Amino acid sequence: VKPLQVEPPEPVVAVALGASRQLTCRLACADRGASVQWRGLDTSLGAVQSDTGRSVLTVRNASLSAAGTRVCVGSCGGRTFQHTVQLLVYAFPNQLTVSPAALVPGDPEVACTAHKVTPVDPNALSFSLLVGGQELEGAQALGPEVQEEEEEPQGDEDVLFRVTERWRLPPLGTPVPPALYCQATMRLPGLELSHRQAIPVLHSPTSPE
Ligand SMILES: *[C@H]1O[C@H](CO)[C@@H](O)[C@H](O)[C@H]1NC(C)=O
Repeated sequence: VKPLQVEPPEPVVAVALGASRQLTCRLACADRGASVQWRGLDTSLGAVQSDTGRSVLTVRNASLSAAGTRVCVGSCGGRTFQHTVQLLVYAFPNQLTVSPAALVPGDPEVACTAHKVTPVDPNALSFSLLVGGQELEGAQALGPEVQEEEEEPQGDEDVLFRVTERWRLPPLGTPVPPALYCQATMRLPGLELSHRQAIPVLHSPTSPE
């Protein structure tokens, strides 16, 4: 026995903004008084149904308000059990922007900004400058977080973040690569999302042999 179970078990459960997830808390009770309760604050765009798997917590079209700790407490026979789970709501960037859009082997730097993101802290969001399938050696860094304000007519509502990462560029090299790549990776409990965005390297350094 347990005798209180939650499906899924994971202590941390990640859900994409606007998606859905349902947690089923079950209690094996030999007695009459058996009672199950879901708490924390409640919300998410979630609900609670009982008697068809004890009590299921369903988060629908998740919002950032969904995130937070949820607790299922089950009472049975003057005895009480629990299971605590953290809902982690996140938003992977829907666009990646590279400045300059293309790289004449000139030289300066390059910036890559991810749009509409959460979370934005390292350990959960990293950027990479790639040449082929490996990170460009000699590239530096510095990443700024920004908040975005929007809500244009006849549909929806809300606010997220725009993170940019800049890189002072090394010489590059011979033979100049056809393109460099910016990659934004998000690593959450159980998952890893990634976005690779091409940045064309202009085959211009001419003039010699
Ligand atoms: C919940 O909110 C999201 C974004 O604000 C929206 O796309 C979705 O349709 C909403 N769900 C409902 C039932 O309104």
